[PDB]
Amino acid sequence: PLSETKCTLKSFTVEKGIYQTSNFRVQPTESIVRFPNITNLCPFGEVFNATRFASVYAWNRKRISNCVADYSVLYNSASFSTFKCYGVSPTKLNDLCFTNVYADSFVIRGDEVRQIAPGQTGKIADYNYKLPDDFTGCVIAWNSNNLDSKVGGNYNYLYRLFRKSNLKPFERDISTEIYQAGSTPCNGVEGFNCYFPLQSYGFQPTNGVGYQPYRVVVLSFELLHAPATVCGPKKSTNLVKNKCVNFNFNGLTGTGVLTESNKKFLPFQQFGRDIADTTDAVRDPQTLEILDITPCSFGGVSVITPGTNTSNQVAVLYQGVNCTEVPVPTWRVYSTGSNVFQTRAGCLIGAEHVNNSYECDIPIGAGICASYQTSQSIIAYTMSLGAENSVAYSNNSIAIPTNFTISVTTEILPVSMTKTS
Amino acid sequence: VDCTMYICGDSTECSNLLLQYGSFCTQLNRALTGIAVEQDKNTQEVFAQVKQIYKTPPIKDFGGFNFSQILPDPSKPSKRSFIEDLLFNKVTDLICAQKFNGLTVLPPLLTDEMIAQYTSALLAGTITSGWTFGAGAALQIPFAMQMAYRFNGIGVTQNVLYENQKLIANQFNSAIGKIQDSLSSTASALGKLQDVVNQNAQALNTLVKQLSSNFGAISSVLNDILSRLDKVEAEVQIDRLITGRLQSLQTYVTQQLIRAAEIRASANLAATKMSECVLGQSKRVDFCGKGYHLMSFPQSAPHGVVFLHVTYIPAQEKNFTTA
Amino acid sequence: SECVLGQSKRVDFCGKGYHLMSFPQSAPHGVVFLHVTYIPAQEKNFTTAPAICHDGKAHFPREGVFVSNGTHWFVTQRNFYEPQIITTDNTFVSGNCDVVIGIVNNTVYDPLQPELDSF
Amino acid sequence: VDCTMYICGDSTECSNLLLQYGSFCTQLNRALTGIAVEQDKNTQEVFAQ
Ligand SMILES: *[C@@H]1O[C@H](CO[C@@H]2O[C@@H](C)[C@@H](O)[C@@H](O)[C@@H]2O)[C@@H](O[C@@H]2O[C@H](CO)[C@@H](O)[C@H](O)[C@H]2NC(C)=O)[C@H](O)[C@H]1NC(C)=O
Ligand SMILES: *[C@@H]1O[C@H](CO)[C@@H](O[C@@H]2O[C@H](CO)[C@@H](O)[C@H](O)[C@H]2NC(C)=O)[C@H](O)[C@H]1NC(C)=O
Ligand SMILES: *[C@@H]1O[C@H](CO)[C@@H](O[C@@H]2O[C@H](CO)[C@@H](O)[C@H](O)[C@H]2NC(C)=O)[C@H](O)[C@H]1NC(C)=O
Ligand SMILES: *[C@@H]1O[C@H](CO)[C@@H](O[C@@H]2O[C@H](CO)[C@@H](O)[C@H](O)[C@H]2NC(C)=O)[C@H](O)[C@H]1NC(C)=O
Ligand SMILES: *[C@@H]1O[C@H](CO)[C@@H](O[C@@H]2O[C@H](CO)[C@@H](O)[C@H](O)[C@H]2NC(C)=O)[C@H](O)[C@H]1NC(C)=O
Ligand SMILES: *[C@@H]1O[C@H](CO)[C@@H](O[C@@H]2O[C@H](CO)[C@@H](O)[C@H](O)[C@H]2NC(C)=O)[C@H](O)[C@H]1NC(C)=O
Ligand SMILES: *[C@@H]1O[C@H](CO)[C@@H](O)[C@H](O)[C@H]1NC(C)=O
Ligand SMILES: *[C@@H]1O[C@H](CO)[C@@H](O)[C@H](O)[C@H]1NC(C)=O
Ligand SMILES: *[C@@H]1O[C@H](CO)[C@@H](O)[C@H](O)[C@H]1NC(C)=O
Ligand SMILES: *[C@@H]1O[C@H](CO)[C@@H](O)[C@H](O)[C@H]1NC(C)=O
Ligand SMILES: *[C@@H]1O[C@H](CO)[C@@H](O)[C@H](O)[C@H]1NC(C)=O
Repeated sequence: PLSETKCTLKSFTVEKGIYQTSNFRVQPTESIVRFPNITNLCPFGEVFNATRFASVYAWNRKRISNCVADYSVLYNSASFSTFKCYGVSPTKLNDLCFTNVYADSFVIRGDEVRQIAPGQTGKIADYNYKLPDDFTGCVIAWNSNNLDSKVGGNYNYLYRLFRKSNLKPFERDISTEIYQAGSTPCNGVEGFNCYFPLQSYGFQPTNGVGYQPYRVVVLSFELLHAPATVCGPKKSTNLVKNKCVNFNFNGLTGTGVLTESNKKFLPFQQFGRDIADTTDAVRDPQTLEILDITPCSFGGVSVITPGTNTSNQVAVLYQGVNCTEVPVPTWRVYSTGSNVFQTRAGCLIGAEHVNNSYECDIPIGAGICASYQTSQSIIAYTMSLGAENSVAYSNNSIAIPTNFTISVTTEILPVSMTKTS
Repeated sequence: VDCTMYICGDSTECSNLLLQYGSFCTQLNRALTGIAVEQDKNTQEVFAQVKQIYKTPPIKDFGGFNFSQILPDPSKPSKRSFIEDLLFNKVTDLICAQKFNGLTVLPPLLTDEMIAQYTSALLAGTITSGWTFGAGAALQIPFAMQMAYRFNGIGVTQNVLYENQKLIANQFNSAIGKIQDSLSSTASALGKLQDVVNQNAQALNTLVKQLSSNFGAISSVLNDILSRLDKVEAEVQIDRLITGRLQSLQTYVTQQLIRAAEIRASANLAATKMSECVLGQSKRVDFCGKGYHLMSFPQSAPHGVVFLHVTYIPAQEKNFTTA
Repeated sequence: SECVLGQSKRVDFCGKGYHLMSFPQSAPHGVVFLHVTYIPAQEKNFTTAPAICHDGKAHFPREGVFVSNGTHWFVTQRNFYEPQIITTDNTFVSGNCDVVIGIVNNTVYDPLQPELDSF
Repeated sequence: VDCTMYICGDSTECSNLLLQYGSFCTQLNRALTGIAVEQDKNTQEVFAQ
């Protein structure tokens, strides 16, 4: 601890005092994982390997829920030309849980795949499939010129070429009413400035890559306070209590001393929150019991030292900490019980508690002070406020000075500081 | 405040980014430490003015003046006076939420028992020795005789005290009773101390609530960003939280430094009132209450001092022709 | 202004004890005041009374305080034991002896009487 | 100073972004209000003696 003071003071010599070096922390003993006990594998196969996809103007959506996923199978498939995730990392995606997942699928030109991203614009993004600005899913696309094109041209897939206004995020429009491009009404028939709003793609197998068909699948994941109906393949560990441990409840990851909670959670509630919005309590996804999440204890480590010009002995104060918590900072050789004293300021270690009282040499707090005294050791004591004195008052007695002393005393006051620019 | 725990919590990933900002966390901890050390200095300079812990005699024959409401009550472990208990009960907020987020409250050096023992010694020296314990050794003098000296100090002949001693004693006892009754009844009297407690509680609640702000990041929960994004993308989101959280600490520490100056000025004033109103008799108009100052008695209060100023107010004036 | 250019009655403003005078000394970015003060010492106990009852008159000190060495009564200044005989010149009369709590009986010398007696 | 009008003026688009900074605008308004109230206290204690 003395070397830590020297280090934090950036000095090889330390004057008498109490120096707040570093913070103590109880580190986690082990890591807990608690995902839902769901065995049902998620049906991703039937959205990626479907024989025929939907037209992008009428993009299909399939809800994925109450199942266990394995996104590593998808990402490691290497069959996809584009695999872009927004707000979620592709590799970490398998180590997380989601409340619901929606798989959207459609076919578009290779040149249009760039429009399937948040904040995009263009015929597809504006009139066929719009992603929100704060999208949290993944966009996956691959060339399908082996399935969706034929000699003479495949016209199975349509897209909306004209619309009155841009689509809202995840909006779908299946209307076939003829678009009026001019002031003259169309009366339900095509003509000048009157065009059918859907146009068919011309997919020939010999067309350039920018004109070839591409199958697109968009996986939208939603994170909410609601229970996690979809989660990755991680196996849940056993549950331990009253010990500092890392935890991972339905993806909620943190560290604390999990304890049985008296909090009367209503049947719909899943989490409890702190003023800082950190999770304060949680419902176990398997046993449905409520657990408190108080953090593993921390406190300032103050090193009490006479000047190094006097001695290299030091005492250590773990501020606010109870002496039962200090383990036997990086160093731990101090914590043995030979000199340990629970002050109201915290656990004091390496100082000798004495019943005598003296002027406050080094202030510790709550009336406790420390000093280096005799065989020398660092003692800790309740400070003396002054010498006790009974004035000898009486209703008819007076004390009058028969002499005097002329005293000269020195008062020092700062007047200025160095002028800096 | 552990600047690293407030900004980054448990995350080492965030802690490594916080190092890129350098000395800012050391500056914040150093500033808050200077403030904390000054609070002990402020208390010491106000209360530790008495050099010896004077005790009152067992026979309280003070000439009819009754100090029982202000002298220590031996029946209590706190050893506070009756009025000191009223003050403490009248003055004395998300403390557990604050604690869990890297914030901590350090105990003062002098306990309330020690501060009550200083006000006890200051009060005992005053009634048993007048102003003599302020200038040097405590010289006993009968209380009625030192009160006669107080009358001379305001330009009233000492015979006015001795001829009206029973009336003056009764007026004093009644006036002390009015203090006891007033502090027992109204809630607004100790507003100056409550305002300091409220301002500092509000500042901490504001600092904790800023942890819920996004500052443009995808989430305010720093553990979620690390659990949901890879390093190259996570560090961009974490740097937004670091920037806004660091700005929150700088705003908090700056306002605490300014509040510390206000408390410092008030503590300097209180130390001056202790020396000039309690350890002496002040000729300075309105410095020790309205009217001509006779004497003052200090009483301890939570994070403050209460001075009971005894003054002479002339009454029932008559007109006279003069030359 | 108050400790160097004058004498301050303000307690503890210019050092401990009763302020006599102060001397300024310059220091780097600061000032050092040498405060000269009077500190009373070697106090002795004395019996005291608020007034002296003489010939039915209540006598009070003009300046000072009445003190007794155990057998005799004197008047002395409050901050330095310099006892003097209690006389009609260093005391003033106000009322009779019935109102003052703790008044003590003693003679009060009159310096005019021995002159007329001797003349 | 209306912290929201100084920073964003009439814009609601900017006002929604300013909410991401949280309490900072309330802190600024609160500090300036404390100063303003103290100016009345300063005048009262000098003249209303
Ligand atoms: C002043 O005297 C008191 C004791 O009073 C004694 O009786 C009086 C009638 C008179 O004759 C005094 O001169 C006598 O001395 C002293 O108080 C005692 O001091 C001792 C320590 O020396 C202490 O142990 C006792 O408890 C004190 N007694 C009480 C009742 O408090 C006092 O010290 C004398 N002061 C000076 C300056 O001499
Ligand atoms: C320090 O921690 C220990 C627990 O490790 C506390 O001891 C407990 O105290 C309560 C009373 O408050 C008793 O009911 C328990 O039986 C005690 N437990 C043990 C194992 O002794 C101790 O009180 C704490 N002290 C402080 C100052 O916090
Ligand atoms: C008043 O106190 C002073 C000391 O402050 C006394 O002076 C000393 O007296 C002794 C003899 O008793 C001498 O040996 C010292 O040399 C003197 N010191 C100085 C600085 O002169 C003085 O005698 C005391 N006077 C009375 C009347 O008690
Ligand atoms: C000094 O004042 C106290 C009040 O602080 C007096 O105590 C009261 O005495 C009456 C009886 O005379 C009781 O009915 C009250 O309950 C007492 N109050 C308290 C708070 O104790 C006390 O009598 C006074 N003593 C002298 C000698 O005047
Ligand atoms: C109290 O003071 C008186 C002075 O007025 C002392 O009386 C004198 O004592 C001396 C001897 O020391 C005699 O020579 C004088 O004649 C006395 N004067 C009178 C007027 O009687 C007296 O001794 C002092 N007593 C004490 C106890 O100090
Ligand atoms: C002071 O002296 C007077 C006499 O000069 C004392 O007064 C007498 O007191 C007794 C009772 O003790 C009465 O019976 C007499 O009638 C009083 N005489 C007069 C003229 O009033 C007085 O008691 C003395 N006081 C003290 C404190 O000794
Ligand atoms: C599609 O089918 C192939 C086998 O023909 C399989 O390897 C692949 O994993 C399937 N796709 C998905 C998303 O499961
Ligand atoms: C998960 O397992 C627990 C036993 O550990 C069981 O009580 C619970 O019913 C299971 N979950 C569901 C949804 O049934
Ligand atoms: C350190 O000790 C030396 C004597 O070896 C002394 O000269 C010096 O003043 C001391 N300094 C402090 C700060 O104690
Ligand atoms: C200090 O006092 C306690 C009693 O409060 C006693 O048990 C202990 O032995 C004492 N220690 C010393 C060193 O006197
Ligand atoms: C002082 O107390 C005594 C009792 O010890 C009493 O007889 C006397 O009258 C009192 N004197 C004064 C001035 O109060």
